[PDB]
Amino acid sequence: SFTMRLKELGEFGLIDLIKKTLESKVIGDDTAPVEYCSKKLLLTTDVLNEGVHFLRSYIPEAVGWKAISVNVSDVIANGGLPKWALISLNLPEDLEVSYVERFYIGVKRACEFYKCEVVGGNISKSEKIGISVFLVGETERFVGRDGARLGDSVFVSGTLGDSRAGLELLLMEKEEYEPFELALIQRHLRPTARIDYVKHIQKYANASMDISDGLVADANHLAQRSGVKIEILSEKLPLSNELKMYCEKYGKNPIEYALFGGEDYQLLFTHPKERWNPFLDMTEIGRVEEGEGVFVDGKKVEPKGWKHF
Amino acid sequence: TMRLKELGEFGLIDLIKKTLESKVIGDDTAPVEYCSKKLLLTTDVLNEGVHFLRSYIPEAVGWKAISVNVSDVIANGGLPKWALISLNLPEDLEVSYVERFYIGVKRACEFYKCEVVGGNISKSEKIGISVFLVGETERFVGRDGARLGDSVFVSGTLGDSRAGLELLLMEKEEYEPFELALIQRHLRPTARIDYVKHIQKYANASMDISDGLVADANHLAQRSGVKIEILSEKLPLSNELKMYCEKYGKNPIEYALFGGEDYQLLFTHPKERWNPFLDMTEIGRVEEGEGVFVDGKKVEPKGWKHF
Ligand SMILES: Nc1ncnc2c1ncn2[C@@H]1O[C@H](COP(=O)(O)OP(=O)(O)CP(=O)(O)O)[C@@H](O)[C@H]1O
Ligand SMILES: Nc1ncnc2c1ncn2[C@@H]1O[C@H](COP(=O)(O)OP(=O)(O)CP(=O)(O)O)[C@@H](O)[C@H]1O
Ligand SMILES: Cc1ncc(C[n+]2csc(CCOP(=O)(O)O)c2C)c(N)n1
Ligand SMILES: Cc1ncc(C[n+]2csc(CCOP(=O)(O)O)c2C)c(N)n1
Ligand SMILES: [Mg+2]
Ligand SMILES: [Mg+2]
Ligand SMILES: [Mg+2]
Ligand SMILES: [Mg+2]
Ligand SMILES: [Mg+2]
Ligand SMILES: [Mg+2]
Ligand SMILES: [Mg+2]
Ligand SMILES: [Mg+2]
Ligand SMILES: [Mg+2]
Ligand SMILES: [Mg+2]
Repeated sequence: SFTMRLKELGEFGLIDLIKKTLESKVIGDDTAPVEYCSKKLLLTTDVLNEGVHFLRSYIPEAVGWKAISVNVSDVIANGGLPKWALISLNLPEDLEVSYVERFYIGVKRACEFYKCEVVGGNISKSEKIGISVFLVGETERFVGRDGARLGDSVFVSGTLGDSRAGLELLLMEKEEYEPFELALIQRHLRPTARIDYVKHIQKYANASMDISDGLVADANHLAQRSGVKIEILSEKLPLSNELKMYCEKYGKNPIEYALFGGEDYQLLFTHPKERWNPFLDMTEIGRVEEGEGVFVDGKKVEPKGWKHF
Repeated sequence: TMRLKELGEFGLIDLIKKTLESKVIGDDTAPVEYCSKKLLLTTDVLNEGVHFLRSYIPEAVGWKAISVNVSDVIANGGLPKWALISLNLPEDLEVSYVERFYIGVKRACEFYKCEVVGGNISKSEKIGISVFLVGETERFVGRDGARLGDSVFVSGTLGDSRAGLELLLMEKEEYEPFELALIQRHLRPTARIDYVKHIQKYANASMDISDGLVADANHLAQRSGVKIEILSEKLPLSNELKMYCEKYGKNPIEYALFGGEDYQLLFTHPKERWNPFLDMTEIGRVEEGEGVFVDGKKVEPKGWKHF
């Protein structure tokens, strides 16, 4: 047999093939805009698979919180507010009910914090834990990742690389972790969607999305969709103290974690610096110019990222 | 230490409802108020080795993915509008499989009149298809409003999907014309979007028969607080089923009451409200308080349980 597999096709070839097979024009952003009653509902889905996004050994509460968060992150990144959610679960017959009870308590906590509601879902048995959450968002103004203008400044929220450091910390399987380390582990396990940026993005963002697979990588989605070149400056990337602590203590380059670190779930949006709002952890990292691709310090850059295939 | 298999499917739903302190959870769709009318939210999953096999024709699976979920929307008087697809795919799955799957999905959407606007992807060891569907209705019809004196109706025929399944599991060299018909009804269910209007106007309670009549009748019985009386001799049996039952020495009634995945509707309303143009069949009547009985006796459900 010589017929092509997904491994050979790659995630981006897969995505393009589905879009083309569906002949859909509404698709390529973090959510799917859909007009309704003059307003625009934002639809999005996300999965967390055991062994792929988390391990059964993790604290279920954190996974339930995260299952909602990463999804709220997509709704927020396009300028919308989370409303209703559905959860589709693949659970092994031998799973502890306490794991599921606790998981949902994490779900409840997140929804109460993001102010959305889990109105239903689905159950099915399976070999391993599968968590698929669907989210419905409401928004006055949709903000894709294609409207970036030239000259615009490139801003990110929070700090980067923390999550990748937290994941490596989790893999060490230590019995005890130092306070700064738990902070990082914290960011990987219970990420928090920047739902506090809705107002801002929805009003002053020309283009926006959330960093989920790594800055450099997702930056390419932005550049491509909009049709510009992304000029990023490493020594302007918001780094974390605990991240620097982890890097000092373990011998790694912080920059390396901020450019190619995943699951940070911060935002990536562009707009005129004249629209900057100092009352938010906003951090300009680069500029939108003519050309194509993403340049870190005026250079190539692989890039590296997550990619399932 | 307590596992999911010991809790049971109803127990797991119960626990989730209580833990989420939810009011909406309870029937086929999730009724949501949004600008005059209500939106209907629902999701269904197809897992490899659980709902289908990798050998099955991929376009049929794509179709079923959409149908099974439309079935829940229709079942509550709504119409399909937007769908999202979350896929778990093994790195070795052939590209043609995903392409053919999306063809069956493409045309399922053209048939039901809904568009797929996005979804998700992830590496995985087994194919997993989680569909999210958003539909809309002018009048939500759940499964708690059955009135005493209402007549109990189902659409099409029952027990076909289970037989089609069994035929597939036999892995015969080749099948008879009728065995292909049954295998088809199992591989390619067809949501009853042609009943939307009848449910929306005249049904008091409604739902689709995904796990089996007797088992799903309970949800309705329990949800409406009534007692559902069913008569086996009134259950609609297709000709292909009778032919299959005859040939393998099986009782058609057993397949009608416990056969799953037929995706027909089960709804109640005054007998007079009966619409002869659609293929509905009265099978029982709504009596007073608790239970689901068949020919007098209170048969114990044998529907498909996940736990
Ligand atoms: N993991 C989950 N999280 C939240 N709600 C869930 C859920 N799994 C199931 N539910 C909800 O519980 C209710 C019903 O389960 P029930 O088994 O009677 O039917 P169903 O509507 O799920 C169709 P089917 O059973 O054929 O897949 C639904 O209203 C659904 O939204
Ligand atoms: N199986 C599938 N079917 C249909 N659309 C899909 C899909 N998998 C992904 N998509 C769609 O393709 C587009 C984007 O993929 P992209 O990888 O850039 O981001 P994402 O929105 O999926 C968020 P993240 O990667 O952080 O989960 C989206 O508009 C999404 O709806
Ligand atoms: C067990 C385990 N191994 C590795 C990682 C790293 N990781 C996995 S998926 C992902 C991006 C997810 O988003 P999406 O699903 O949208 O691709 C990242 C950074 C992890 N979290 N857990
Ligand atoms: C390999 C294999 N073994 C058995 C069956 C039968 N079956 C599985 S799930 C189900 C109900 C599904 O709806 P839900 O997922 O809502 O429970 C039925 C009738 C099958 N299709 N494939
Ligand atoms: Mg994203
Ligand atoms: Mg995802
Ligand atoms: Mg996402
Ligand atoms: Mg990704
Ligand atoms: Mg990406
Ligand atoms: Mg149902
Ligand atoms: Mg289901
Ligand atoms: Mg269903
Ligand atoms: Mg079921
Ligand atoms: Mg059921």
